[PDB]
Order: sequence, then C-alpha cells, then structure tokens
Amino acid sequence: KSQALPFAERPAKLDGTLVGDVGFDPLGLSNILPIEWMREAELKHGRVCMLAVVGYIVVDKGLRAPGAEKLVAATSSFTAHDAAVQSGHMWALLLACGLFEIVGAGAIASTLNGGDRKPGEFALTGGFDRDAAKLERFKLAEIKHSRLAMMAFSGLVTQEVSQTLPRLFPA
Amino acid sequence: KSQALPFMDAPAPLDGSMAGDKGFDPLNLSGSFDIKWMREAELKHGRVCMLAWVGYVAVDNGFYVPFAPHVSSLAAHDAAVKAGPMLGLLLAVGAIEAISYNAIAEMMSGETDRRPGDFYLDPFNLCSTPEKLESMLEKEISHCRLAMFAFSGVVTQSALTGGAFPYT
Amino acid sequence: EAADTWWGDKDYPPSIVLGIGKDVPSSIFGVTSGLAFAIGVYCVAQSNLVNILSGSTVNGFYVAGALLVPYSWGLHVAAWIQKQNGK
Amino acid sequence: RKPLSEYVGASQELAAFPGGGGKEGAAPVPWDPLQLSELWKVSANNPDVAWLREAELKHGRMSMLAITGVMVQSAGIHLPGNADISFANADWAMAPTTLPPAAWGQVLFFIGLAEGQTSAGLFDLWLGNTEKREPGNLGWGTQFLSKDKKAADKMRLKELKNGRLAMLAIMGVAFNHVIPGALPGCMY
Ligand code: CLA
Ligand code: CLA
Ligand SMILES: CCCCCC(=O)OC\C(C=C=C1C(C)(C)C[C@H](OC(C)=O)C[C@@]1(C)O)=C/C=C/C(C)=C/C=C/C=C(C)/C=C/C=C(\C)C(=O)C[C@@]12O[C@]1(C)C[C@@H](O)CC2(C)C
Ligand SMILES: CC(=O)O[C@H]1CC(C)(C)C(=C=C/C(C)=C/C=C/C(C)=C/C=C/C=C(C)/C=C/C=C(\C)C(=O)C[C@@]23O[C@]2(C)C[C@@H](O)CC3(C)C)[C@](C)(O)C1
Ligand SMILES: CC1=C(C#C/C(C)=C/C=C/C(C)=C/C=C/C=C(C)/C=C/C=C(C)/C=C/[C@@]23O[C@]2(C)C[C@@H](O)CC3(C)C)C(C)(C)C[C@H](O)C1
Ligand SMILES: CC1=C(C#C/C(C)=C/C=C/C(C)=C/C=C/C=C(C)/C=C/C=C(C)/C=C/[C@@]23O[C@]2(C)C[C@@H](O)CC3(C)C)C(C)(C)C[C@H](O)C1
Repeated sequence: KSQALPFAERPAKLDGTLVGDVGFDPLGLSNILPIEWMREAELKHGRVCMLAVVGYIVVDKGLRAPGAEKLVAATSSFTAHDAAVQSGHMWALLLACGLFEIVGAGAIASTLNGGDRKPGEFALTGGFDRDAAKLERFKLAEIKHSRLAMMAFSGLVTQEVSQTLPRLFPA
Repeated sequence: KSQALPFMDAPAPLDGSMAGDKGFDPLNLSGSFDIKWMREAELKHGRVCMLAWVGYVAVDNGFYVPFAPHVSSLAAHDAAVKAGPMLGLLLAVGAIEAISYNAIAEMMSGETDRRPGDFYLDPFNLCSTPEKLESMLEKEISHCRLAMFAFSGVVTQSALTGGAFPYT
Repeated sequence: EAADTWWGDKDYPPSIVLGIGKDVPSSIFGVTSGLAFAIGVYCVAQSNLVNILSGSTVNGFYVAGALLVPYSWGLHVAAWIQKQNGK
Repeated sequence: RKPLSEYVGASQELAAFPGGGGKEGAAPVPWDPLQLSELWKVSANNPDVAWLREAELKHGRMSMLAITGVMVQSAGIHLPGNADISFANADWAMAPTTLPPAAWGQVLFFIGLAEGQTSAGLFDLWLGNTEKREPGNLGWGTQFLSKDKKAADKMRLKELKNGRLAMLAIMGVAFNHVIPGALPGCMY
C-alpha cells in the first residue's frame, strides 16, 4: 500500500498531510512522539546539515572570516572545531544558538502540540508568500535537500576522518 | 497576534494591557506565574542596572567623595568592603527591602491596588494625566531594558580588559 | 481561612495544591525536574568523586546545587499533577 | 475480571501425558498449583492475574535479553574500544564494574526513563481494571502481529514459552556464579 515499499502495507499516521510523504516508515517510529515533533526535528536537522555542508565546503576550499587570524582552524575545517573551542568562539556560537533555540524552539514546539501553526514555519518568508503552489513546491524542495544534505554531510565527515583529511576538497 | 514573534498569538492573555508589551515571551513564563511579580522584578532590575551603570561610569572618571581611596570601579567593591561603608550601604538597602517585602506582599494578594514597581515617589507631578503616565512608563521600561545590557557590557569589558573609561 | 484541598473522591489532586506554581504547565515541570536532577546529582557527585575537605574543598556552589535533588522530586510529582489536570 | 482461562500461556508439555493436547496449550485450565491467581478473592492486597502477566512478561523479556547478552559477552564480540573506555571484561556480572560512570550510569538512566514512561496503567492493574494497558502491550510491535485470533495467540504463546525458558536459564547462569554448581553444563 506504501509508495517507497510497495509490498508491505502503509505506515499509520503517514496519510500525506506533510509534504514528501511516500510512506517510508518500516520501523513504525511515527508513534513514539507526535508527528509535528518529528517533522520539526527533520526540518531543523536538514537546515543545520545544509548550512553545515555549505560551511564545510567553503571553509575547506579556503576562505577566512573577518580577522580570522592564523591558527589550526585556518589549516582546515577538520581542526577548526578543536581550534575554536580553545579560543572560546564555540562558546559564543553556542550562546547565539542557545538564544535563538530558546526563543524559536520553545515557541515552535510548545504551540504545535497546543495547536496553532504548521510544523516549522518561523514566519521569516523573506519574499515568496503569495504563490502558495510555489510555497508547497519549496517545502518539497526544502525537505528533499534536507535529506540529501544530511546524507551529504555524513558522507563528507566520514570520508575525511577515514583518511584524516590529506587536504582533499573532493573528499 | 503577537508583535515581536509574528508566528504566534499572545503568550497567555496576561500580555494584553501593560506598558512595553510586544508579545515577547517564548518560554511561557507570563502565564505560568503571576505577571505582577515579573513586572516588579523587571522594573527593579532595570532601576538597579541604571544606577549601577551611572555609578560605575562616575567612579571610573574621578568623582570620588571625601576619603574613599581612589581606585578604579573594578576594585572599588573590594576596597570599600575592606574599608567598611559597604556594610552600612547593605544595611540601608536591607531596610528598604524590608519595606519592599511589605509592599510586594500587599500587592500580590488583594487588599492593595499597587502597580508592580509603583511606589509613590513622584514629587513633581510628571504623571498626573494618564497619557503622560503611560508615556513615562514606556520610557522607563525601555530604559530598563537598555541599561541592563549597558551595565552588563560595562562590567564584562572592564573585567576582561585592564580598564579604561570607554572600555575599548 | 483556606481552600478545599481534599481530593479523596478524585483520582488526582487539584491544581491548587501547587500553591504559587499552580499554573505552570506539565512540560516545564518535567524538563526542570530532569535538569534539576542532573545538576544535583552532578553537584553531589563532586563531593565523592573529589574528597570533600575541611575548608579547602567545600565549594558552596556544589552545596547549593545539592539541594536540587530533593527539589527534583517535587518537580516530577508536580509534573504528574498538572498532566492529569490537563494543564 | 478476566478469570485466567482466556489468558494465553497454557503449555502442551504440562499435558504431555495421554489425555490433553492441542497446538501448544493444555486444554483443561492453565498451570496454577498454588492458586496464586485466585488470591485476589481474599484481600485486595494480592495482585490480579493481569499484574502477574505483566510481571512475567517483563521478567521474560529482560531474561531473553540478559541470556543473549550472557551468551555473546562470554566469548568475544565486544564493541570497538576508544579512549577512556574499554569493553574488554568478557566475564559477565563484572562487566559493569570495569566501566566509566558515563556508560553504566546511562544504561540505568534510560532503562528508568523507559520504565517510568511506560508505567501508565500498571496500577489500573492489581485490581483487574484492564480497560487500557492490556498487560504487556507497550506498543512496540502492536499491529505487526497477525490480525486474526489463532495466529496472534500462537505468537503470544511462543513469546511466553521462550521467555520462561530464558528466565530459568538466566537464573541457571546466575546462582552458579554465586555458588559453584547449580548448572552441570555451565560454560560460564
Ligand atoms: C552548521 C553550521 C556551521 C557551523 C557549526 C560552523 C562552524 C564554524 N565555522 Mg562556519 N560557516 C557556515 C556554517 C557553519 N559554520 C556557513 C553556512 C558559512 C557560509 C559559507 C560559513 C562560513 C565560515 C567562514 C568564512 C569561516 C567559518 C568559521 C567557522 C569556525 C569558527 C566560527 C566562529 O568563530 O563562530 C563563533 C563566532 C560567532 C560570532 C558565532 C556566529 C554567529 C552567527 C550569526 C550564527 C548565529 C545563528 C545564525 C543567525 C543562524 C540562525 C538562523 C535562523 C535565524 C533561522 C567554526 C568551526 C571560521 C573558521 O575559523 O574557519 C577556519 C571562518 O573563517 N565559517
Ligand atoms: C516472575 C515470575 C513469574 C510470574 C509472575 C508468572 C505469572 C504467571 N504464570 Mg508463570 N512461569 C514462570 C514465571 C512466572 N510466571 C516461569 C519461570 C515458568 C517456567 C517454569 C513459568 C511457567 C508457567 C506455565 C507453564 C504457566 C504459567 C502461568 C502463569 C499465570 C498464572 C499462574 C500464577 O498465578 O502464577 C503466579 C506466579 C508468581 C506470583 C511468581 C512468584 C513465585 C513464588 C510465589 C515465589 C518464588 C518461588 C519460586 C519457586 C522461586 C524459587 C527459584 C526459582 C527461580 C525456580 C501467571 C500470569 C499459567 C498461564 O499461562 O496462565 C494463563 C501457566 O499455565 N507460568
Ligand atoms: C534534560 C533531562 C531529560 C531527561 C529527564 C526528564 O526530563 O524526564 C522527566 C521524567 C519523565 C518524563 C518526561 C515527561 C516530563 C513526562 C514528558 C517529557 O516531554 C515533555 C517536555 O512533555 C518527556 C520526558 C520523558 O522527559 C521523570 C522525572 C523523574 C524525576 C526527576 C525523578 C526524581 C527523583 C528524585 C528523587 C527520588 C530525590 C531523592 C532525594 C534524596 C534521597 C535526597 O534529597 C537526599 C539528600 O542528600 C540529598 C541528595 C541532598 C541533601 O541536601 C538533602 C538530603 C540529605 C535529604
Ligand atoms: C578566552 C576565551 O577563550 O573565550 C573568549 C571567546 C570570545 C568569543 C573571543 C569572547 C567574546 C566575546 C563575547 C562572548 C561577546 C558577547 C557579546 C554579547 C552577547 C553582547 C550583547 C549585547 C547586547 C546588546 C547589543 C543589546 C542590544 C539591545 C538593543 C539594541 C535594544 O534595542 C533593546 C530594546 O530594549 C530596547 C532598548 C527597547 C525595547 O522596547 C525594544 C528592545 C527590547 C529591542 C571572550 C569574552 O573573550 C571569551
Ligand atoms: C529562507 C530564507 C532564505 C534562505 C535560505 C537558505 C539558507 C537556503 C539554503 C539552502 C541550502 C544551503 C541548501 C543546501 C543544500 C546542500 C546540499 C544539497 C548538499 C549536497 C551535497 C551532496 C549531494 C554531496 C556532497 C559530497 O560530499 C559527498 C556526499 C561526498 C564527497 O566526496 C563529494 C561531495 C562533496 C560532492 C533567504 C531567501 C536567503 C533569505 C530569506 O529571508 C529567508
Ligand atoms: C546487568 C547485567 C545483566 C543482566 C541482567 C538482568 C536485568 C537480568 C534479569 C534477570 C531476571 C529478570 C530474571 C528473572 C527470573 C525470574 C524467574 C526465574 C521466575 C521464576 C518463577 C517461578 C519458577 C514460578 C513458578 C510458579 O509460579 C508458577 C509458575 C505457578 C505457581 O502456582 C507455582 C510456582 C510458584 C512454582 C546481564 C546481561 C545478565 C549480564 C551483564 O553483563 C550485566
């Protein structure tokens, strides 16, 4: 009855209200937590991984921040994290991410379960709002790129650590 | 219907009428606890931050009173605790805050219609008409929110650097 | 006087048994219960992982954090009370 | 209440003699020599058969998991070892001792969270007031079993039997590490 598994039933609660629902839940994990929380987690993870892929492939090929100095972060994005933890910049990034996560995540997860809005809006449309067909097409494109770049960032990091990054931006 | 966060509506109906209302309460602490205590704490924090920023600037410039060994505002706390009058200032603050115990306890549970952070220390009638009162309340709470960040930055920059007046 | 706090004919106590925290939703209670339990267990573990000494190693922040373990009990009980009440 | 006769779990090998049989269950009443499931009639302190079924299902499931862990830890197959953590103690019952608090303290924590959050309606048991809960029905694998009655009951009877054997076995591997000889062929 499913579309990604056209031999074994169709998963419950995956009726098709969310975009990109092909019924791929072989483990039936849509019952532990509400589907709004799962969609919010998928979208947040995808946005984080797309920004992570862009940042990794831009830093690794060579680009430095305003006054980013010369340290082992500037050598590669491999050691950039361990460099910036010691310099304390990761604490500032954690503070900014924590502030936005308090406001955005607390509001966004508190109100779907109460009932109030689509799972993952944030209302920062930045342009395209009137063409609702393009809105749903962009939702589908967003979740597809989300899954693709979750896979892409996983592959990037595992490839680089499997050879300890001998300076390979194709990797 | 929220103003600061336009993807929400009114983080509990507690945020409906008071001054400086922008619908900004993502963690729903306005509806979890009574908002009069929150406004008292906010106004009290902002007033403390305002006078603390004014004092930290003036001691760092040269305004020093009689005696009071001339040291920077970073070490002024320890210098005056070892001197002694910090304890007397603490005693005076404690007396004022015992009166504040009485004021807040009367305000929260009936029998007194006091506004949060109100008092009645208004010698010059700058809040006689209600519209002037609303305007002065908005200016006061905006100054509170600004001066919290101002004094926090002043203290942090003074602590991490050696110390100057503009704090780099 | 006081409030009718007896709940012997009901399966859950009313929300008024929480006093000043009678309007806090259940999710905040549970999250703060877990956080207070974790912080308190860490603070009391900093007294047996490191031998507490006569004045040298007392660390009053760990003492004040040690009071979160009995506080974490009350928070997860209040989480259940608000959950049955629907809040 | 549910009077123990509709509960699946009777065994053919306790009706192995001439007279009595079936697929895998005994026909004339399941095995209860001490009548422990009839103890609810005198005093409400004694639990109902629903609580007893939930207790034995939990014990059986933990015992399957425990005996499988005993069979695998005892000779090889250990997780890869990194810094500040070695899964090298092949001897069971002492493996949690040689383990950092971030690892043994995390198993107990998540077990406790899963136990507390799946405890909705255990006290609606002890009194026969099933409605919800339905003994061991945590939801992990509901709608995965067959939708008829004979196959579902067969699957449940398989679960109960394997479970009971595992209980008796994990308690045979235990009580033998404690005192030498409670299981003749031990291997552990
Ligand atoms: C998953 C996302 C992610 C993460 C974890 C990092 C992490 C890192 N990047 Mg990086 N980067 C990213 C995405 C990311 N980047 C993207 C998308 C780009 C654009 C191509 C870049 C471009 C970039 C450059 C050019 C450089 C880094 C550098 C660094 C390192 C130090 C950064 C630092 O000091 O920040 C801590 C300091 C701060 C002030 C925090 C930043 C605060 C911003 C505004 C983020 C806050 C949240 C933000 C608003 C997003 C919320 C969106 C929401 C509104 C929806 C660190 C390893 C630098 C480095 O050392 O590498 C060698 C460096 O030179 N990155
Ligand atoms: C945690 C232990 C436990 C519990 C709670 C139950 C519970 C149950 N079993 Mg069960 N069973 C168990 C272990 C357990 N079983 C084991 C290990 C075996 C394999 C030998 C069996 C084999 C078995 C069969 C073949 C049948 C049941 C049946 C039943 C049900 C009715 C009988 C009754 O009231 O027993 C109540 C049981 C207890 C209260 C357990 C406590 C045991 C006593 C009081 C204390 C310990 C004494 C014991 C001898 C310990 C010494 C060491 C020991 C390890 C050997 C009930 C749901 C019947 C059924 O399915 O009905 C539908 C049935 O026909 N059981
Ligand atoms: C961030 C953590 C995440 C995991 C934790 C967590 O959040 O779970 C929370 C949870 C379950 C849950 C959840 C819901 C809330 C139901 C729903 C959540 O979803 C939402 C948001 O809705 C998901 C979930 C699963 O989380 C359950 C929490 C249970 C909890 C917190 C249980 C504490 C017992 C305390 C005791 C017994 C104290 C004994 C204390 C003792 C014995 C002492 O005081 C001894 C003492 O010497 C001490 C130590 C100090 C001295 O001074 C005083 C003395 C001498 C007396
Ligand atoms: C040594 C080591 O390894 O670590 C190092 C790492 C690293 C990163 C290098 C370091 C650093 C730097 C750090 C951490 C810097 C952090 C800086 C930080 C976080 C600074 C906050 C500013 C707040 C502002 C501007 C608020 C504006 C408020 C404004 C503009 C308002 O208008 C408020 C408003 O209210 C009004 C007034 C009216 C209201 O009606 C409306 C609103 C509410 C809008 C350190 C310290 O060196 C440590
Ligand atoms: C919403 C909004 C805006 C926005 C926005 C944003 C941020 C949009 C961002 C979209 C974004 C950033 C989408 C990234 C996708 C990344 C992908 C698909 C990665 C693919 C990577 C793949 C497929 C493979 C990678 C490989 O590594 C692998 C797997 C192995 C290596 O050997 C080989 C390589 C390296 C090739 C405006 C308009 C800007 C402003 C407005 O106000 C608000
Ligand atoms: C922590 C740890 C491990 C572990 C573990 C864990 C969690 C192990 C858990 C083991 C567990 C949970 C074991 C339960 C046994 C219960 C039994 C046997 C019940 C018997 C009950 C019986 C025999 C009752 C029989 C009767 O009642 C009947 C049926 C009817 C009545 O009329 C008559 C009587 C009374 C006779 C590893 C994995 C092992 C090694 C690892 O390294 C570290």
